[PDB]
Amino acid sequence: ILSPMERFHLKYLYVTDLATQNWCELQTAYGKELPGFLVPVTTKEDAWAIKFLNILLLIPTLQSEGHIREFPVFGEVEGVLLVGVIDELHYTAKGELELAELKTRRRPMLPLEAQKKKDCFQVSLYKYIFDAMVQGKVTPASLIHHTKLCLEKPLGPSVLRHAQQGGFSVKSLGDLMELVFLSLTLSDLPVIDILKIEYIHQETATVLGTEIVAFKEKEVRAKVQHYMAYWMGHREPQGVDVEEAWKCRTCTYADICEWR
DNA sequence: TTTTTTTTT
Ligand code: SF4
Repeated sequence: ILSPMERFHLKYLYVTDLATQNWCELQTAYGKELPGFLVPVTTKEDAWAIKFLNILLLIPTLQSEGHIREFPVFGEVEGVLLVGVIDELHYTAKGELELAELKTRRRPMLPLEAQKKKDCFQVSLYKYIFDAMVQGKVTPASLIHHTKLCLEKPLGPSVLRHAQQGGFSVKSLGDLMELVFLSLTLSDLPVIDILKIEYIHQETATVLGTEIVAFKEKEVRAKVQHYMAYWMGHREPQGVDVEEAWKCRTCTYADICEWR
């Protein structure tokens, strides 16, 4: 009678949350039900204000220096707000906007095909959200409705300090959101042309493989439509296929999972 | 709710 978002008290979701769902949807569900395993700010209007201030600083950096790291992304995807952080964004020598996702491994082994499908899906989500932000499909009203940010509340001295040191003078969280929308959509920010995953050995720094994700919008949209169907409560969570039963060996919830 | 990172007889 209650959806998983309501039962787990989740106002939105993380990008990796849907990536774990590609690994095993039921394992992601148990991770939210039983969490016992798995700038100074004590409020959510400031925490989102800091995220906005970083966006307003990384947009001009990317458009001049041509290389930024830790770029926040957010947006509503089939009824659920999705939040994430892109690791790297830079312009190639040819002029393409590339997304670099570095994945370090302790053992020099090639990544499993099951691991790469989870990783290919994660960066595709990053592009799915990024393309929507820079094209005007992510509005401040869309953010308020899902996060329940109170714009009437003033931002604390923690943020106004971090803002005046950056040269910008914030008055309200509302004025900050309107500049973020304008800067994202009116600064010639192109779509992401290349999605590149790289697997690196932690010690020897050996390249364990390079993945250039073949992005297909209709395929990506279809999967999150299916994945969000669980979170909104329109279907029951599903475990791994019988072929991937080796995942249940290293799963924390193997001794309570009735799928197994 | 500050997102994610990384798996493994
Ligand atoms: S035991 Fe297997 S099916 Fe059950 S949650 Fe873990 S990985 Fe998924």
